[PDB]
Amino acid sequence: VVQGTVKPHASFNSREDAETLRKAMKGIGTDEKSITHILATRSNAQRQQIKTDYTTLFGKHLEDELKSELSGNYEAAALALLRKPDEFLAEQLHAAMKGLGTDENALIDILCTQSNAQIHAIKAAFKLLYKEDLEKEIISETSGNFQRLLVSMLQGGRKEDEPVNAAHAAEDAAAIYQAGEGQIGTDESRFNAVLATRSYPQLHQIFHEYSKISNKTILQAIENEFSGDIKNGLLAIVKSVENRFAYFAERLHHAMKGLGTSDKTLIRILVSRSEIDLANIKETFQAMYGKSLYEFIADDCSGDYKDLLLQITGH
Amino acid sequence: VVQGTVKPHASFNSREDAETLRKAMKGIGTDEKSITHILATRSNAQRQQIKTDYTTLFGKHLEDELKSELSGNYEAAALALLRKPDEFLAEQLHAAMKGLGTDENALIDILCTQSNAQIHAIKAAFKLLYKEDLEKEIISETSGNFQRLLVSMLQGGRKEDEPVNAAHAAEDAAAIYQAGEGQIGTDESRFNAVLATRSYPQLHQIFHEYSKISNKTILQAIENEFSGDIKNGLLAIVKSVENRFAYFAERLHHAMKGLGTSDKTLIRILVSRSEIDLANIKETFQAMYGKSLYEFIADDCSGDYKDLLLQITGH
Amino acid sequence: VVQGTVKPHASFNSREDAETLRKAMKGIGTDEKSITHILATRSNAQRQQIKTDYTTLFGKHLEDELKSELSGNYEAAALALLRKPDEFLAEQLHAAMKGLGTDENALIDILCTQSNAQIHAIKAAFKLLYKEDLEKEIISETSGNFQRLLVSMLQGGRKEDEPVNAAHAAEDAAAIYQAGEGQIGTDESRFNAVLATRSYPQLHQIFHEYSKISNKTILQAIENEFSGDIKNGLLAIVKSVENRFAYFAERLHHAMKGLGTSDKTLIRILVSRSEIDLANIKETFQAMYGKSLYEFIADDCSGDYKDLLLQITGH
Amino acid sequence: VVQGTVKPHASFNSREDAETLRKAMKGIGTDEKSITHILATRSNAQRQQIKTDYTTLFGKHLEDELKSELSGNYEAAALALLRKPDEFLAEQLHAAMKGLGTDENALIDILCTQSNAQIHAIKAAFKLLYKEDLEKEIISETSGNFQRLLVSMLQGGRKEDEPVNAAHAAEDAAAIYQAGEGQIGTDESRFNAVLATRSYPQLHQIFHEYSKISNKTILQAIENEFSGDIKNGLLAIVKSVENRFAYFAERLHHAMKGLGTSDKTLIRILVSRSEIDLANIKETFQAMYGKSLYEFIADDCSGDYKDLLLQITGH
Amino acid sequence: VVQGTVKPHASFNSREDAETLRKAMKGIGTDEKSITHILATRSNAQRQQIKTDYTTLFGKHLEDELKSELSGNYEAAALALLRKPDEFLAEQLHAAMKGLGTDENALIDILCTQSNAQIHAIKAAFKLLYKEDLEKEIISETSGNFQRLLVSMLQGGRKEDEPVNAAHAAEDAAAIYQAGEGQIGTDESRFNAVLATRSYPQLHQIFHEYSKISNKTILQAIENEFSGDIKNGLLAIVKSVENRFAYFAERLHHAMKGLGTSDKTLIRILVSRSEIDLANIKETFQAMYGKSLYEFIADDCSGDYKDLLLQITGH
Amino acid sequence: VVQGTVKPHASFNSREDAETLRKAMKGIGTDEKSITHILATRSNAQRQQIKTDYTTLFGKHLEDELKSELSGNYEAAALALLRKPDEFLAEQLHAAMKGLGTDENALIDILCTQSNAQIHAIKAAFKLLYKEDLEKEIISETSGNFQRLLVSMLQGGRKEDEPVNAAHAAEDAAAIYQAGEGQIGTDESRFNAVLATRSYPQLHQIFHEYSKISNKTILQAIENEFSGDIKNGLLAIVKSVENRFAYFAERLHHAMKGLGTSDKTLIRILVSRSEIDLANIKETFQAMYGKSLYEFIADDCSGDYKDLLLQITGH
Ligand SMILES: [Ca+2]
Ligand SMILES: [Ca+2]
Ligand SMILES: [Ca+2]
Ligand SMILES: [Ca+2]
Ligand SMILES: [Ca+2]
Ligand SMILES: [Ca+2]
Ligand SMILES: [Ca+2]
Ligand SMILES: [Ca+2]
Ligand SMILES: [Ca+2]
Ligand SMILES: [Ca+2]
Ligand SMILES: [Ca+2]
Ligand SMILES: [Ca+2]
Ligand SMILES: [Ca+2]
Ligand SMILES: [Ca+2]
Ligand SMILES: [Ca+2]
Ligand SMILES: [Ca+2]
Ligand SMILES: [Ca+2]
Ligand SMILES: [Ca+2]
Ligand SMILES: [Ca+2]
Ligand SMILES: [Ca+2]
Ligand SMILES: [Ca+2]
Ligand SMILES: [Ca+2]
Ligand SMILES: [Ca+2]
Ligand SMILES: [Ca+2]
Repeated sequence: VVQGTVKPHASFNSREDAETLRKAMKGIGTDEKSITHILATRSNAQRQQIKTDYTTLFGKHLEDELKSELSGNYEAAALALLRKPDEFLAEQLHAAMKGLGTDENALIDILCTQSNAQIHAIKAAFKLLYKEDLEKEIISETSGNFQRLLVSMLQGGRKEDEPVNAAHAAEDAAAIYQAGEGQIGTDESRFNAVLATRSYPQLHQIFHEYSKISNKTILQAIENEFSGDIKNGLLAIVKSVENRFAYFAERLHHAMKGLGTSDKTLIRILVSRSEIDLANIKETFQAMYGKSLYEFIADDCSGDYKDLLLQITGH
Repeated sequence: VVQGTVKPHASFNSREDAETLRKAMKGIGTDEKSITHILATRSNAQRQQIKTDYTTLFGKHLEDELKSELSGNYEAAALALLRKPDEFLAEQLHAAMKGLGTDENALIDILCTQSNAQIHAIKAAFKLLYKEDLEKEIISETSGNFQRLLVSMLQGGRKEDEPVNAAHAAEDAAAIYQAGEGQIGTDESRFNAVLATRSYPQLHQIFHEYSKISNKTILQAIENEFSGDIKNGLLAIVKSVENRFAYFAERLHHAMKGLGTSDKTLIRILVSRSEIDLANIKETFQAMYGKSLYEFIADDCSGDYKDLLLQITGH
Repeated sequence: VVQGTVKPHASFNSREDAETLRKAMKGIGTDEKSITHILATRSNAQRQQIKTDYTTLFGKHLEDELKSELSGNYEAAALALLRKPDEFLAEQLHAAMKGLGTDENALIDILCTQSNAQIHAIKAAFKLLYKEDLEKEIISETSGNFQRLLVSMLQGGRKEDEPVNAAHAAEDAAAIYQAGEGQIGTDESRFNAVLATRSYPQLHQIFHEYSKISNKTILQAIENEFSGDIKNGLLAIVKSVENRFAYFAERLHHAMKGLGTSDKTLIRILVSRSEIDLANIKETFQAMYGKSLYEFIADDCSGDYKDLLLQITGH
Repeated sequence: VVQGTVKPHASFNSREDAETLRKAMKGIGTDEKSITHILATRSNAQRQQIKTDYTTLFGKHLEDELKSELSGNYEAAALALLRKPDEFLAEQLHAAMKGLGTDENALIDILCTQSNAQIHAIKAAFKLLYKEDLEKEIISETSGNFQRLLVSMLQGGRKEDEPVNAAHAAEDAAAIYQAGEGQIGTDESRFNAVLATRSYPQLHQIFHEYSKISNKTILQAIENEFSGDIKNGLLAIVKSVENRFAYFAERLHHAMKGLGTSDKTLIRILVSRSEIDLANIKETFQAMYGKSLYEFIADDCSGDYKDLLLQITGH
Repeated sequence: VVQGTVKPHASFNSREDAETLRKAMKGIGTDEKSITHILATRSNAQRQQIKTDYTTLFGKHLEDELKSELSGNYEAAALALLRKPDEFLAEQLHAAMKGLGTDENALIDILCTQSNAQIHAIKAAFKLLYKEDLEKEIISETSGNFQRLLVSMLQGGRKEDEPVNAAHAAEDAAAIYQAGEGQIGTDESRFNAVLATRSYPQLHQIFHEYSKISNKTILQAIENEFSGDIKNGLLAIVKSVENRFAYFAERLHHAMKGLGTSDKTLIRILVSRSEIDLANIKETFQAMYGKSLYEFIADDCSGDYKDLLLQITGH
Repeated sequence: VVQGTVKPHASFNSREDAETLRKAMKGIGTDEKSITHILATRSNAQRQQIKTDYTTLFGKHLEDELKSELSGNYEAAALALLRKPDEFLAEQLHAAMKGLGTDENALIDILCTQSNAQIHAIKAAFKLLYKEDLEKEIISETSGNFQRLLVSMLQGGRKEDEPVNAAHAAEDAAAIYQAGEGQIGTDESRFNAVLATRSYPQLHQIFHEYSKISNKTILQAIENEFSGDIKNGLLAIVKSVENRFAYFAERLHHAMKGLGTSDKTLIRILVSRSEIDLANIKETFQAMYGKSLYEFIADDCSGDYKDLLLQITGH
């Protein structure tokens, strides 16, 4: 079964939890252990009900309160947990795009791994938060082959109900072959077109047909025929169709690798997947990497930052 | 029974009414007695149907036609009567905030005396008429304890289905006591939090428990522990819980007291409550004040302004 | 039966059609015969499915690809066929109003010949496309009696469910008579008022009553009492009530008259009536004018423009 | 000499005056006598320097502080006195137009009595404050002959350097005569045209030429040929050309007449002419009305409101 | 000498002219002969003074009055002549871009034949009229090589003070040769780079160096190496450097060729060059075409449209 | 002397540098060594000249070209170097406030260390880039004492021309003493008010008077009477007045401390002070820290990022 690590607190009362957070912040200092405990043990919908009771009881929004009480990564991870899911991704896209430079990788994690219905919700929430239109913003901040793949992803046009038909999986696998390996350059239109429109079941069957004609896997073929941003965008889709839990277990491992941490990725994957398949992502992490995801966080992170994260994650 | 003073015209024809109003304004002069009569004897829903036939028969809006034929308080009262009810309060709020100064008292009349579903409607009609967000605009034009009470009010978060439970009514009455009378200062958070979230039946029970532990009523305690705008904000909620008809009979009485009139209060309350509980507000007014509301208006107001008001109100 | 000239392609595949249009523009040149054929033999809803698949396969919009491959009227007509129908009218309006001058005649064709629900959709699509409000925009770009008829039109307030009542048809016929013929001036309010509010069935009955009291038809009386823009605005309503097909067969004939063509009218009527009643407009054209519609276009137009138009029209 | 009643404080220090206001609001209560004293004995440019130092010393704007400490008419007058002069009128216009109704009379006081240069500054300050265009807003909120008079005033196109030429003063006086008195109706275009473009010296000479061809004055001729808003509009210009001080002495007298006060007018004229010609408006008031301006305000107004107003006006 | 065909009316009075136009439109009908006369015999700056007096005398804008009195091409030409010159061109770009399709040719006439300082003004007038940014809009409505040449044009970065240096003219001519003729493809960056940055004196020198190394002129080389929009974009710059008057005499000739007229071009070139170099364009027309520009218009055009146009042009 | 580490390239040609950057990116790969070289050895105004020529030569902006060729921290440091100086800071503010959380420290680095003139430019560049108002944005994203210190900073109201007057330096040092050390609480208004308004020379004199009355330095008293955000806000002003170069040397040292780097601080301070006083900040770094700033970067950083940063810094 695919499930996340956060489950709704049983015998929840938003009034009482709003009043416990007010008490945790009252006076000088803050009781972070209380804040961490409430946020990390209520589901996102319960956190949204705590938030309406806090503003009705107190006249101030819980968000504004935390930004004055908290700092740095604990503030960011806490604040992430109160964002309605769709909005959080909508906001993470914004951050990737409108800074100095681009988090190319944040855009791939969010647009390339998504269903049609999720793309339609991330597009809506961005419009609502930012008044601008995301495809118009993606087209302003990206160019070339990469831009084109993210414009495809924003349409929500995959033929998700297309059935596995092996004669066609074979026609497409051959088509991709001629585009890549079968010629000197690469016709990128054919990579983008097939990986953007075919259902995920039908894409699986293509990948298998491709290994019977070629002596490289489709991953190897993209890895050789493509460079940079579009190479990582197209491999994200291949990894999503083959095994989504491994894609994120990978992206998480890389956040924690070497010196320091890429907390931005860490907060983003842990928080977004927490109520969808963070349980599965954890078993795939362990199997691929030796250590547990818990152990990994426990070593790379510190303070309350580390605690909040380790209570979302669980052992 | 709680009822207003304006009941829908039986055998109403908006085409014929639209035609009458054009005839009452044609030429030099205006036939005010005819405008007064159609506007005051039609319910607001009928006046909205008159409004659509006027613009489709004559290609100009009835409002624009009135602003030319009328002046001063008769124009203001006549135009008040044509506004959709939600829009009229959203518009009164705009006028209280975005002038020279603040009509602190219009903002309390509209936000502190409302149910969750009416707050939600006044908020939406505002965003529609003004493109801005009311909670954002109240936060720009107010400060401190009063701003927080109006931010609580705009959430629509009262637990209106909360049942009378005496043990709790008793625990909150005790908590309000310590926050006020039982200490030198005043913890205002406690006052704001209890009056803003409990249901009105549970609040009634609290006020009763408070008098058994204090020798003062909750109104006296507020009157003493608080000043200015928040003192008035908080007593509007207590007065709405105990007797809403008396709150408004009071506010009307003060509009008409002394020299001149506060027509802005007078038009706003008469017109908003005309199809809700103006009958009951009229009986409480006489009971509290000696004179009838009819008689009060007849003395303080003049011309056609006086007649339009006296026809909405009735004897 | 009333029916247009374009019927949905049976065994339609949007993925394959998108692919064929990419193949038709690939390289230097364009294969216009291929574009003409896909556009002219798919219904507008099928063209919208081809659009979503083109953008998901290729990551560029079919519109942007045609603007670069095509030019002049073939670009205009091809692009007109791809617009969602409501949008295409909201766009036409924009073009009439906001240039050097006014295409007075576009505004009448679109606003004066429409049902309540169609007026409400054109109004919506305009607000969506252009963020401004259409009635605010028609009031900025028109004045006087004309402005007033087009504001009436924009209210969607015709009493479409008004039943044929001869006694009343007779009272209004007589009212229009006094306003016009029965007096030196013209009371325009009465011509506007009756033509804007009465159902089309009840209007038919009035035109009949009018010929029994007058020796002139309502057309001749409008033709004489009125000038210019409003004279053409009021005759568009009468012609729509008596015979809509003839209104357009007329408009079309005039587009193709003399030296050159008014392609802007030609593309607009052909394309908006193609799936509603272009077949009926074509019979009425022949009947009124001797030659066929097909024959007329075939003579006044050229290139691929002419072929596209001839395929949408049929023989 | 023409001069106002408010002169710059000699040995002014904005830092000290900012600190004195902070001390007058500190704590419970407010020391209104101290706020009245600084605001009323500092010229408007000194008040703006007090405003910058308050916000740099305490990090809150002075305005926000006074809205919390003050109420009603004292809040409104104290806040009027802190507005930059051009912004105060741009705001007074906004208030006259976008409420329930129109203060027809505020609009004429501001737009009909002004020079080209002032109109151009009220226009600019409005667009700044409100992002909208004043002419576009006057055209939305007014109709007909009055709207045209107000659009004329907003152009800033009076030929102010036009010299007195009696042959033409005579030609125009005659033209005005034929437009009005010399015919049954009124050609308003001629009244509008000559009163809006000719210089004020040349206009004076015209009024004189008129009385030699008519037995009525131009005032009487306007008074009879015109009604309502445009009659008051055109009389404002005539009284501004003949005697501007008397125009305001009149409007002030009427603000204070009868029961109550029209404080809105009262604050508006006293505060806007305080540094221009409130000295002269005061002599003309006494001379026309018997009592002093000071004496009038002292009877019609109360509290601290009356004190502020009595310090701006002087004896 | 380079000069236009409209010269400022000597003994011009804007008040008297504004009055003459009101008289021309008063009543039923319009006196087009009078409007044609004032418009065509006043310079553009005088027309802007007539425009302010008309609005200050009558309270309505001249433009709005002409849209109600006029129709079709006379309305368009008479309104073109009242537009401030910069605005006219910003408005023409808007009309080329934001309709159904693109007038690719309007964009090249305006952007590819301009100085740095004129581009800078057309950019400014667009942002002013439209609130949007012209480069942003040109990037939305165009793609590819063409887009890139128009984004170059909009920078205003031509090195206008660069001096004729034959060694470099020779070096660039050589560079263009290799880009084009000297290879199978075309490196377009090299054509775009040299024709967009070098001064017009230097460019002339290059064209001359080019003919000594090639056997084709740079025109023939562009004509062969390029296609469509970019081919005409690049040839507009070469024809502006060699002879601007011939570029427009050609554009004008094609507006009038065949059946009908392209009035849109005809009004646009005649009105924009009328005070710059229409007299030169007229001598080049005759020289190149046989007939006079006057005689051409006289045959292709009609009504008052034809007259207005023949007055602007002269014999 | 106070000077930065980047000096204008002598014999600079923007056309040739723009061509060099095109060649460095052409094809697959990028020649980062060339890009680093031009960006790091041209002053910012020279970089703006390169930018205009790149877009006029190639029709695409240099920023868009780098985002596609670069990645990570080299992208951000390269793009940082191309921003107009005022825009860069206005962009840094935006990134500090509008993400998940607040970079409290970037806001103090920027707003608390600036002159009046600099604050006024950051305010303008923000409004321009972001259409919003910075003060309004700081007031949205910050609360309490901190917000008030940053609102004071945004006023540009420091009396920079205030002269050192020992009697007053002593009066204020004693006021700060009673506000802090001389009482249990802290009156923060007094710390805010003296630090925000007095000139930097007068402030130095105050700090000296304070140590004669107290036994602790003003830094120790702030360190003890204050907490968090406002403690760091007030200490940045005290460090700015005493020694600006040490404030930054301190901030840089902390960016590079421990595991990882805070690149965002590193790029921000290196880039902003490069042409102002990076030479002095480097001497103060060595003196305070043992190692050179060069040596520090060279250890904490890698790749091309490290090279770019080491070339802007110098040895
Ligand atoms: Ca705390
Ligand atoms: Ca914080
Ligand atoms: Ca290959
Ligand atoms: Ca690590
Ligand atoms: Ca009337
Ligand atoms: Ca009115
Ligand atoms: Ca107490
Ligand atoms: Ca009274
Ligand atoms: Ca092609
Ligand atoms: Ca095209
Ligand atoms: Ca008649
Ligand atoms: Ca024809
Ligand atoms: Ca106080
Ligand atoms: Ca107040
Ligand atoms: Ca008369
Ligand atoms: Ca009075
Ligand atoms: Ca006319
Ligand atoms: Ca027209
Ligand atoms: Ca070639
Ligand atoms: Ca022709
Ligand atoms: Ca490259
Ligand atoms: Ca990148
Ligand atoms: Ca202390
Ligand atoms: Ca480090």
